[PDB]
Amino acid sequence: NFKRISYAKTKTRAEVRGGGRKPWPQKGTGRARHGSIRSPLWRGGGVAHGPRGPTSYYYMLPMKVRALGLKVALTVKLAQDDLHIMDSLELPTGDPQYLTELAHYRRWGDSVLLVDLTHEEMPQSIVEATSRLKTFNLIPAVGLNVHSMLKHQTLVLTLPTVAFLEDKLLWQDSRYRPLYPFSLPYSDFP
Amino acid sequence: PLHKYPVWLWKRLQLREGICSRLPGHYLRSLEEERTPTPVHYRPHGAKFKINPKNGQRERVEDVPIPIYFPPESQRGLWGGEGWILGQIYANNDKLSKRLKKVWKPQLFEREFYSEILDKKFTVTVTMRTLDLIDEAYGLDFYILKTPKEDLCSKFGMDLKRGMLLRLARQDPQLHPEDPERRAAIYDKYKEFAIPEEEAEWVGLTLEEAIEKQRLLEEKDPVPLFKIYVAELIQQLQQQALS
Amino acid sequence: ADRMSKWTSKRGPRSFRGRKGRGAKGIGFLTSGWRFVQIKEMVPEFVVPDLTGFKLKPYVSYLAPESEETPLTAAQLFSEAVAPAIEKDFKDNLEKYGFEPTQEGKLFQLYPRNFLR
Amino acid sequence: ISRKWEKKNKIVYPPQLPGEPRRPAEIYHCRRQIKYSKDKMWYLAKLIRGMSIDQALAQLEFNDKKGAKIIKEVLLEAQDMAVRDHNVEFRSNLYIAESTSGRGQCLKRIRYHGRGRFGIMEKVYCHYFVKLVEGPPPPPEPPKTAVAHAKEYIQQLRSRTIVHTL
Amino acid sequence: KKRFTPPIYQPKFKTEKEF
Amino acid sequence: RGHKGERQRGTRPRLGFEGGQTPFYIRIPKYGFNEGHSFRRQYKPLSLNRLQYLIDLGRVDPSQPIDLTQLVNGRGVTIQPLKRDYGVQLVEEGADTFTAKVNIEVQLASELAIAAIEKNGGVVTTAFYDPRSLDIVCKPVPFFLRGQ
Amino acid sequence: IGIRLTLPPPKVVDRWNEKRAMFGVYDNIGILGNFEKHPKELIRGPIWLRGWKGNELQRCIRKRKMVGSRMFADDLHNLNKRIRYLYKHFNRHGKFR
Amino acid sequence: LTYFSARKGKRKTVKAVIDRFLRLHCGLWVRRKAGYKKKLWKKTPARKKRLREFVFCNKTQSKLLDKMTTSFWKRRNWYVDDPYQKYHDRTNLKV
RNA sequence: GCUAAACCUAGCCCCAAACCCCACCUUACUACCAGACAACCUUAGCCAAACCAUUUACAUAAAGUAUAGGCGAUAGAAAUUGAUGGCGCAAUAGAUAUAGUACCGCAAGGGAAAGAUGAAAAACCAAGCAUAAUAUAGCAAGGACUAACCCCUAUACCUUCUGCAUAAUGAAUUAACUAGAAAUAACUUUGCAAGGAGAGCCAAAGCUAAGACCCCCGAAACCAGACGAGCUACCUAAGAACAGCUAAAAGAGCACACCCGUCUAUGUAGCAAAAUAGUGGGAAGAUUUAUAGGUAGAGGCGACAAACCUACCGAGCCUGGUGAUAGCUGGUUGUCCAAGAUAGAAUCUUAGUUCAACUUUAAAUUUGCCCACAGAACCCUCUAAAUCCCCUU
RNA sequence: ACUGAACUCCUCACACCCAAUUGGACCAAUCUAUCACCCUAUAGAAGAACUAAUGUUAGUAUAAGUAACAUGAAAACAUUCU
RNA sequence: UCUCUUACUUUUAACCAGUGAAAUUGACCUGCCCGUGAAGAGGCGGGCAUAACACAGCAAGACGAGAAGACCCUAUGGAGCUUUAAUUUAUUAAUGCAAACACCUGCAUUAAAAAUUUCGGUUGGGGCG
Ligand SMILES: Nc1nc2c(ncn2[C@@H]2O[C@H](COP(=O)(O)OP(=O)(O)OP(=O)(O)O)[C@@H](O)[C@H]2O)c(=O)[nH]1
Ligand SMILES: [Mg+2]
Ligand SMILES: [Mg+2]
Ligand SMILES: [Mg+2]
Ligand SMILES: [Mg+2]
Ligand SMILES: [Mg+2]
Ligand SMILES: [Mg+2]
Ligand SMILES: [Mg+2]
Ligand SMILES: [Mg+2]
Ligand SMILES: [Mg+2]
Ligand SMILES: [Mg+2]
Ligand SMILES: [Mg+2]
Ligand SMILES: [Mg+2]
Ligand SMILES: [Mg+2]
Ligand SMILES: [Mg+2]
Ligand SMILES: [Mg+2]
Ligand SMILES: [Mg+2]
Ligand SMILES: [Mg+2]
Ligand SMILES: [Mg+2]
Ligand SMILES: [Mg+2]
Ligand SMILES: [Mg+2]
Ligand SMILES: [Mg+2]
Ligand SMILES: [Mg+2]
Ligand SMILES: [Mg+2]
Ligand SMILES: [Mg+2]
Ligand SMILES: [Mg+2]
Ligand SMILES: [Mg+2]
Ligand SMILES: [Mg+2]
Ligand SMILES: [Mg+2]
Ligand SMILES: [Mg+2]
Ligand SMILES: [Mg+2]
Ligand SMILES: [Mg+2]
Ligand SMILES: [Mg+2]
Ligand SMILES: [Mg+2]
Ligand SMILES: [Mg+2]
Ligand SMILES: [Mg+2]
Ligand SMILES: [Mg+2]
Ligand SMILES: [Mg+2]
Ligand SMILES: [Mg+2]
Ligand SMILES: [Mg+2]
Ligand SMILES: [Mg+2]
Repeated sequence: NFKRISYAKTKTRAEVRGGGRKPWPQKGTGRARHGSIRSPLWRGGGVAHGPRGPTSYYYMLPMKVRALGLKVALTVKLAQDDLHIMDSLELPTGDPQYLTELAHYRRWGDSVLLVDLTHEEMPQSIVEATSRLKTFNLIPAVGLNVHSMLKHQTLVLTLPTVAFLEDKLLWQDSRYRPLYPFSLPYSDFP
Repeated sequence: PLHKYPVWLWKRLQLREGICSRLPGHYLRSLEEERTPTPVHYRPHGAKFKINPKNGQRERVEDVPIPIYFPPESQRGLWGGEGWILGQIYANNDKLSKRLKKVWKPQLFEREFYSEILDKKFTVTVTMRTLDLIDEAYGLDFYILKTPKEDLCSKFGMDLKRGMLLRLARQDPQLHPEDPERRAAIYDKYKEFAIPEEEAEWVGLTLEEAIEKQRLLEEKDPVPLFKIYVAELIQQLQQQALS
Repeated sequence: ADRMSKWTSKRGPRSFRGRKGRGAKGIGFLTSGWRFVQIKEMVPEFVVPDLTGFKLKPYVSYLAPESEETPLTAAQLFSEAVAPAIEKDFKDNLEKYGFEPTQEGKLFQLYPRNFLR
Repeated sequence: ISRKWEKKNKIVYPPQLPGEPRRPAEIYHCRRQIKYSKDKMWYLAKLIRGMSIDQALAQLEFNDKKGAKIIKEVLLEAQDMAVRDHNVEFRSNLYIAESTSGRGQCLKRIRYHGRGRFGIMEKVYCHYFVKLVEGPPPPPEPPKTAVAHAKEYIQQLRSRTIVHTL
Repeated sequence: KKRFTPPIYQPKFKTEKEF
Repeated sequence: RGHKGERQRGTRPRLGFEGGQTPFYIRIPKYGFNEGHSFRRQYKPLSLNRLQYLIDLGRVDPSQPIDLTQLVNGRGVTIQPLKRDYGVQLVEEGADTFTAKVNIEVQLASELAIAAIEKNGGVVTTAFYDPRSLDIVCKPVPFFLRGQ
Repeated sequence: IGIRLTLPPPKVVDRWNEKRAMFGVYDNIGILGNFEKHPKELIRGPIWLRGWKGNELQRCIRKRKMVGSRMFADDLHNLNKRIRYLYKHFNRHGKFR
Repeated sequence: LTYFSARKGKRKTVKAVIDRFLRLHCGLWVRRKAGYKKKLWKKTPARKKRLREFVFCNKTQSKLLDKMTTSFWKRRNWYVDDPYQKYHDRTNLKV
């Protein structure tokens, strides 16, 4: 939701074209009273309570809550036997068929989320293998997220990614309350 | 949708694009600069900070200029930054009474002035403030040359400034002919205001006048392509003969 | 009450109908008594040539070669008309070669054009 | 718009077995967008409903309503097509099983009234439908006699049960 | 005061329609 | 929404309006309860109990001079210069059980707090900080990033 | 009769296109990247409501403040009128007061 | 009051409340009695003593003042020497 | 089985990015003659203040703070800080748009509707009716019954009200459209915890995040800027008409044309948004009338009838502020359960509102109701049903 | 003596009869995320539900086949006549 | 005109043919008497009456259609007009004082013309009291 920006808008009776004059006098015509042909009652009139402008649904959960959610996702995968640790993502070949066959043989799910430490250093073989696949998605460690972890049936991690996630998520525990945004220099925070 | 640029930058963009681009740099900078006019109809604050008596605290104070309306007749005369104050007042000077539209107009006098540089007598509708400014400057020529545009507030004043500056730049012999000593004395007296004739020409020109001047400067009847092709062919034949 | 129909000389009172025309170019002027004086020089004189012996029929034989279109340009005209004389006199005052400094004094001034078609 | 009446003539039945009664021929005809009110056409349709083709034509030839001529033309066309295409042996051996008038597509016009007011006219159009069935017209339902009426009453009496008990 | 409500004419296009 | 009246029409009078009777919040005489509130100096209290707790947990190191920067870094106090806070005031609370020997610099200090600090062998000095310097000292890193 | 007489054309949704497959990636850019980038910086949309939320009146005020000078003439007039109406409604109408 | 300001979209404070009442952080509002400076010559000493006193407000009046003032006025203020410092919190209060 | 039903894409909405031959100012769309004439000048008002008169808004954080303010409604800083499409519409929707066209208005200006085959055309369902009119009696149904009716029971709905079958409002009917927006403070659920929060802010268990409450249509009005004197009021220019008879140079008489509109009848959705027939006043004059021009709304014009100013002038019309405002009327759309009718005070206030009282929800705690003696005033000679208080129960 | 309620008992089951207002449990359809794959589920959203506003647009009724409207006569359809 | 109305012609009318509206309409299977009741019943209670439908008249009722009554009251709703209602003189006209050497400008005072706004409540309906 927080990324959501609904671009739905409707013209209110003030924004609908025309509708300035009174359609007919109050009294004597024998018809209902009206003040403009663009009120919500009229065909082609305004919308009383419609979507208004681009609306943002942005809100931020506490970073502690989000880190705890990542932790809970990892625990759920491990407990349900969907988590698989790897020494490295290097493949013998870049053929997507090899990766699909390996996943099927090892009884992984129809969808696999492979995670590597950093984007730049991801092996060329796995890059080629996962670029051509739809249900096998390769992401950097920084890109791990609960939504993708839940969407993908199995989660494949490397040892460096495991260490990275452990450090990052455990820091939230035992960190002070911030004095200023952590992007700014701190005595011990990289 | 949204315009790429804010509407208030459209004038600057037009300046940057077109013949305004070909306008000389110094004139464009003079147009761009917007130095605030000298206070005339309000008393400026002494300092940037003031100890407000209500709570005895130091608070920043800003000088908000009173809007001044300059009628077109003013551009034909020399009003010392003085104009019509179009505002409102409270009857009997109490805010709980009625509010009324009030126009304060300056007292205009018809006076004759002599310009040493122009050696001409000008009859000009003037204000007592302008007379005081002239006295302070020690002459109409000094007042015109010292006063910037934003304080002079007169197209006629800026035209006088352009004429004086042009004569100073050219050292025109037309100033008191058959009197070189007097002409040199006048030019030496007003020497400090001398500027290059190129800038003096564009001093005090409105945007439309500058556009017209640039158009007249750069208007050239198209050269017949006969001459261009003849020159090109002659050059080519010269190259062939040489080599 | 009709605004979408073209304004013509057929609409309006006698004065309007008489005053408005249909685009025909004027031939003369009006003098006292509404007498029309027609100026002969203002009447377009059709300069019709002698077609006797002319061999160009309106249509062209379909058995004709097709050639690429080469629109004439000022450079091409200069090369084909003036360049030879320029070369000859350079090997051996542009009015001699053909340049005319001013269109004034000519019956057919190129600009501003003062001839029909 | 719907045009099922025209299609009703395109149904083809399977061949009848020799030991089966001969199926009477049925011919569906209609005329669309008649400049006539359906309410007025209904009276003519009811008049000729259930009669033989000849009797219907005879009545229509001497009825003064405008729709009478249109219905007569439709009936004549129906007879011609029944003989030519539907294998009806005799012209006269046809009777009007169905005859109804349907609303057509109407046009709206303005009627000017006395004080700048107006009404919405309707240029009324109507459809006309006929089914012609081969064979003599079915005999009119005879009025129920006193004997049958008393028989019905006695049957009603006999049908009585002891209501609201075991 | 005299009360008069001017008649309102419905648009002509509604009644001018043709097949 | 109710039935007719202003409430159903959604046009009931403003808050504090009493139907035309002189409102309660206007019939009470004005008194200078909050005059100059935005100019009154405020000092966050730092009880000796809090200081001893911080020292015991190691969030404030008593082996080095203790000042506002060290307190803020240890999160022992939260200063809001924009909210007219002028620093930290020592408070006698916890004086009886205070035992740490510390060199602490504060803005205000009670007599009993000073007595406890000095009895435990420490040193206490009251130092003034105008709002700009107070903000800088409380959050030095943002100031250093300002480049001034 | 406001019901269609035929089934609508089948709607096939590719649950594993690139957008859905990589949705949510880098939502934890901050906590997993030393907080160099805030997750709100991943929001692409109108400049005046990137990483910000509010009611209609607040949104209109923000739009006028941030892009009002770049708005078209009639759009800006409509925005001013909408701000006026929303102010009146929120500050003078409602069940609670 | 102004529930949404036209310039910030925030809730505004009725400055009459600020000028007339004092809010104790505990949630109590202190006020001066009306008429404590009026016609003192015709008021008995007991009445003058009653009028010269600082007084609390009803629950409903306190709620009204809380609604009419923003959250800034309900913060914790550590003034240097506040005569009402001790009154900012309740002690031995049951329900 | 007819009217008809449906349909998917024409397009549109919000963002991002990005800056965008000839004729025609005279009567516009008119080939071709002495000009001179040239632009700038505070918005107002509605509305809120429950009237109205000063007044009333037109990145983040500081902060709704300093200040302003019939010090009241409300208004409101700065220093300082640092800054790549769609949980959009899909022909009553979305642009008004198939089009600013048709049409309407003198003009400004207002302003629509709609189309659906296929790869190739060089191939069953709304209302309304008909099938098929009707049988004693009755909110049209229910209990039923062998049986449609007959038997018995049953005073449409909505709104409004003390109370409606009410002979109080609305509704012919079908389809589509058509009306609860949100802060403070609380409650619930997470996270962290004397700290919380992704600077600012709060904090004496708080802080952070989320969830969850605030409608639609309707005036006469006011102000600003345009458009209007082809009707009408008056005027300007230069024109035209007035037979015949009596009288005689006439604001003369009878009387046509012509102008008007006294009285009657008809008409009253009319032939007509002021007419027809008869009757009648004037008809050489202060007459009638064709053409062109002029006076414009804080105004014009007026033989003052508050007349007339493009059919509706106590002050035109159009557009805009404007979704003006309305304590007033009307409406306020799924199912189901539960609690729920309570004194008064103040108020330019009694058609409303705020506070009380009642009511609802959740939470904490312990007494709540009923009520035994004893007890609660003389004035007053007598003087009621009762009440208050009140352990037990 | 009997008749006689929705009172009470009887067999079974029970949240299942007060306007304004208030609390709660469900929920039609739509879109989105995952499911599902002859019509769905768990959630997130919202232009989210119409027997009623002399409501707006469109269709068709009722009034009603009613009120109203029209073409002088004959004839060879030349023409004549009133 | 009427006592006192009659006769006839035309139009209208009714019938046949063509074309073809309007307001109105909750649904109606649409009776009378008495009583009741939201204080005048087709619909309720007690009686009476009662096969079914057309066509032409009539106007006693459907508190009939029509115009959200123009009478009356209310609204802290309007507007027009008058003032000797409150607030003003922005604007003109005068003066006086300055300014400048009559005009113009600024400040006052007085008139003329106007402009903005209001016209309390209770009330045996409103008004008067
Ligand atoms: N949000 C948004 N993105 C747009 C819009 N128009 C184009 N884009 C994006 O522009 C990108 C490039 O568009 P293309 O049409 O593929 O290429 P292009 O023509 O070079 O694009 P432009 O340079 O933007 O014109 C894509 O990511 C589009 O989604 C628009 O209106 N809104
Ligand atoms: Mg509008
Ligand atoms: Mg209106
Ligand atoms: Mg629309
Ligand atoms: Mg007419
Ligand atoms: Mg009809
Ligand atoms: Mg209501
Ligand atoms: Mg009420
Ligand atoms: Mg008001
Ligand atoms: Mg109000
Ligand atoms: Mg700033
Ligand atoms: Mg449309
Ligand atoms: Mg049907
Ligand atoms: Mg009735
Ligand atoms: Mg009724
Ligand atoms: Mg009523
Ligand atoms: Mg009705
Ligand atoms: Mg005229
Ligand atoms: Mg005569
Ligand atoms: Mg006469
Ligand atoms: Mg009079
Ligand atoms: Mg009168
Ligand atoms: Mg008019
Ligand atoms: Mg309203
Ligand atoms: Mg209950
Ligand atoms: Mg009062
Ligand atoms: Mg019983
Ligand atoms: Mg769902
Ligand atoms: Mg809706
Ligand atoms: Mg419906
Ligand atoms: Mg309706
Ligand atoms: Mg009919
Ligand atoms: Mg009839
Ligand atoms: Mg008739
Ligand atoms: Mg007929
Ligand atoms: Mg009765
Ligand atoms: Mg009858
Ligand atoms: Mg009557
Ligand atoms: Mg009636
Ligand atoms: Mg009424
Ligand atoms: Mg009023």
